[PDB]
Formats: sequence, C-alpha cells, structure tokens
Amino acid sequence: MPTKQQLLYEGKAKKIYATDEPDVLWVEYKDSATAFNGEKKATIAGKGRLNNEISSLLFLKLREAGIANHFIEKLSPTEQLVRRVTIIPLEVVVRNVVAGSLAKRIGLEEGTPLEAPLVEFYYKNDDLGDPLLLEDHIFILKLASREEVAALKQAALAVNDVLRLHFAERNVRLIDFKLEFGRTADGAILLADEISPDTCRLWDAKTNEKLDKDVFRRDLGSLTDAYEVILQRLGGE
Amino acid sequence: MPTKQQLLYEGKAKKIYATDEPDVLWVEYKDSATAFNGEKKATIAGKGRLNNEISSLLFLKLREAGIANHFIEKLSPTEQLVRRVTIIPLEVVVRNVVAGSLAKRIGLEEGTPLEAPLVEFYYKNDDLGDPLLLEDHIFILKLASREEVAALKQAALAVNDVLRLHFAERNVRLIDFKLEFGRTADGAILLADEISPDTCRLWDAKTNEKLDKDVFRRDLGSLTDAYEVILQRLGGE
Ligand SMILES: Nc1ncnc2c1ncn2[C@@H]1O[C@H](COP(=O)(O)OP(=O)(O)O)[C@@H](O)[C@H]1O
Ligand SMILES: Nc1ncnc2c1ncn2[C@@H]1O[C@H](COP(=O)(O)OP(=O)(O)O)[C@@H](O)[C@H]1O
Ligand SMILES: [Mg+2]
Ligand SMILES: [Mg+2]
Repeated sequence: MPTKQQLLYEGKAKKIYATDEPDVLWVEYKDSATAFNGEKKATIAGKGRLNNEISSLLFLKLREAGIANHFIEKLSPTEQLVRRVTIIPLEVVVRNVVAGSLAKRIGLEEGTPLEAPLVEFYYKNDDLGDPLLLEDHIFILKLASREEVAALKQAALAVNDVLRLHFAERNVRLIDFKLEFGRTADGAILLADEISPDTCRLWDAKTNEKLDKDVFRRDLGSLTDAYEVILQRLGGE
Repeated sequence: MPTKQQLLYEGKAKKIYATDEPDVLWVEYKDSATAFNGEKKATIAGKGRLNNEISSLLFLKLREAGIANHFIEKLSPTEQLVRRVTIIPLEVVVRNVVAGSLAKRIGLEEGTPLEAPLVEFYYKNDDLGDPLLLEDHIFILKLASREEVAALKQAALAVNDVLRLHFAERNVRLIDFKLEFGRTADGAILLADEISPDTCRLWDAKTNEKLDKDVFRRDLGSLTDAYEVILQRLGGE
C-alpha cells in the first residue's frame, strides 16, 4: 500500500524511488551488470529479478534471526519496499576465506583460509575507486564515530554468523560479502542496500563452482544460470 | 568397493547390474522418459543424472531420519549402489492431495484436499496396466501377508511424514508418491527402488508450478529444467 512516486536516485544496479510515505523507499533492481569499477558492463536479462528475490529472502532470514535491517516487503519480481535511511558512506566487508580483491592485494591464492572472519572497511566513493580505509581514516574523514565503527563491525559479524550458517546448510560456502548501513532520524542504525550474488562471493560446497558476480567478471558462463542456483538453494521466490 | 558386473535387468527407467558382492546391486539411471503405460516415450538428456542425484539425496535424508532403505551410496552422476532385495510386486502410493490418476478416477479437480494421507496399493504388473488392488486382492494373489501389508502402510506413512516436511521446508508441496519395497533373505523388508520427480508429484508452494513427470505427460515445458529446480531446492548434488 505505498505507492511509487518520483525517482530520487539511480545507481549502477538499482533505481531508488520515493513513495507516499516519507520514510519508505521503493527499490527497483535493474538488469544491469558492472565490474572492475565500471570498466566492464552489460545488460543481463532477468538479473534484477534474481537479485531482488534473493535479497528479499536473505533480509527476511536476517529479520527472523533478529538482525535489524531496512527490508519491509517484496513488491514485485524486481521491486521491494524498504525503510529510508541516510547511508553511511562505507562498504563493510566480511571475509571468511581469502579471495577476489584480497587475494590480489596480498598475492595469495584464492581459497586461502583465515583463522577468523576478517572485517574490512571501504570508502563508498566510486570516483575514488572505493579505496580500502584503515579505521583511523574513517575518523579523519568524520564518516562515523569510534563507537559506530565498533557497532558496524559487530553487526557485520552477526550477519556473517547467520548467513554463513544459512548458506552452509544449503551447500553454499559464503566466501565474503559487502554490506551498507544507514542512520535513521534518531541516530539508530539499520543494515541497508542489498544482499545478493552481486554483493556476496558464493562457492558451491561440493564442486567449488562460483555462483556469484565472478561469473560475469571472469566470463565463466551464464550469470543468471548461476544466480538461479542460489535462488533455488534458498527455497525459491 | 564393489565393481559393476553383468546386467541382470533393464526396466523402462534404469538398468540393474550385479556387482562382485551378491547382496549389492549397481543401478544406472537412463535418460529416458515414459508416460501413459509406456504409450508416450522420449529420450531426455540429463534426466538420468537428475533422478539419480535426487533419489540419492532423498534416501540419505530417509536414512538420517531413521527410515530403513536399500540405498548404500552414490557412484557417479547417474549411478548408485543399493542393497539387493526381492521386490514385492506392489506399488505403494501415498496421496496427500487429490491429483493425477486419482482425480481422474473419482472425477474431482486436482488439488482437492484430504482429511488425512491416503495409502493405495497397485499391482506391479505392467502387462496388466498396474491395476489398483483392494487389500483383499493382495491376499488372494498371495503377494504379501496381512501383517506385511499393514507394515508396508505404516512404512509408507513414515516416509510421507519425513519427506512431506522436508519438501515443505523447501517450499515444495509433496502431492503424492509411489514406493516399492523388497524382502531380504531373512524376511526383513526394505524400502527400495527410486524416489524422484518421476515417482513423486511435486508442486511449488508459491506458484503451484508442476515440478515432476507431469511436465512430460502434459508437455508443460522442459522436464530437466523442472527437475533441476527440485535438485537445487534439496541442496544440489
Ligand atoms: N534504505 C536505504 N535508504 C536510502 N538509501 C539506500 C538504502 N539502501 C540502499 N541505499 C542506497 O541506494 C543505492 C543503491 O543503488 P546502487 O546500489 O544501484 O547505488 P550505487 O550505484 O551503489 O550508488 C546506493 O547508493 C545505496 O547506498
Ligand atoms: N534394491 C533392489 N533390489 C532388486 N530389485 C530392485 C531394487 N530396487 C528396485 N528394483 C527393481 O529394479 C527395477 C528398476 O528399473 P525400472 O525402475 O527401470 O524397472 P520397471 O521398469 O520399474 O521394472 C524395478 O523392476 C524394481 O522393482
Ligand atoms: Mg551498490
Ligand atoms: Mg520403475
């Protein structure tokens, strides 16, 4: 029962519309794919639906698990309603295994194990290439307080506990993932954006087949065929 | 470690080979589909793998739940090892909802509910069209004793309890299914044969989409695409 109103913002993957309710937003997932800081792009038919549906499922699982988030309800195969927040410009990354950009940064082979989950912070500024930030840099930038950063790390690790187990029970290894959080008018914080194969590195527990955006980044095959596997492992739409 | 030996029997869906172990059989699932008492047939690439993998998963779930069965271990994407039994010539059917042949028999629309699961016995004799049998007919034929029939009913309902729930947790409605049981040398009975979309009627809980052999019977689309959904809902191979 909102209704989609004027467009407020259009990013690389989704369109953000305002609704008749001031603190409710209408999110539309596009059938667009991007990689390598936007250097690689393409239209992927059906991608928006897959990510909207998967994101819906994962946020609902988080809600059931007691993890605060902005997801309100799914609206269509490609759209969903969420709580409006003012995003803290940080990409909060959790890595359970060494892979992707981290593997490249330290020169280690993907799959290298970690003693415990690693939390990394990246500046959400595409013009700057979303550079890695030391926590001290966050305070220099005044992006968040020391207590907020500590809370974000705790929140991200809580998300990891829930999702890592959820995926493992479904024969999927949650290698790493990226989260975004936002502030409410009263200063409260809620997990926001998206949680999908675009934002999570997922390997099949048996074959180690890649079922995430790496499929597009490295041209490993059909991106939607891979994402469909995840959707069904999660129980379907 | 048994090794595949001579072919003992080839049915309409699988090939049964003997192994170096007298009480162990080697089952190979074929890429063939049949319907309407063998009146409709076709080769379906990949079907054998899907049924072998799904059957493996379901028998393993049954084993975990404490339900005795002949499944030993999966051998390849299309083959599996099982305990040899002498099959009781009965197709034990459990129906949770009215559909398929039952809907046709009583002239009711598919989907009509039942107060409790219904157990039906069919004579496993394709030359006779696998006719429905009253329990009294079973005794006339001397196929099984009254105590065995009672035990088979209990066993089938126990399988329904476990599988109905397992599928429901994965957004799949187990509409009905057919089982086969066999006797060991000492008179013990084990659930045998197969448990797959070929032998189970499965509807998606949300869309009621048919994800079983009805897809082939009624030409509703790709049979393997439908079966793949079930495989992934169950956690993948
Ligand atoms: N609940 C929310 N309230 C306000 N902004 C949000 C919320 N969740 C996500 N966003 C923002 O909406 C955008 C999502 O689109 P994309 O993810 O397509 O944008 P980018 O392309 O990330 O800017 C991001 O800028 C993200 O920070
Ligand atoms: N564990 C088992 N031991 C011996 N026979 C079995 C066992 N499980 C199934 N069978 C039989 O093997 C055959 C399976 O192939 P299909 O299912 O292709 O045969 P039909 O085509 O049903 O005879 C059936 O006749 C079935 O009754
Ligand atoms: Mg984004
Ligand atoms: Mg058979």
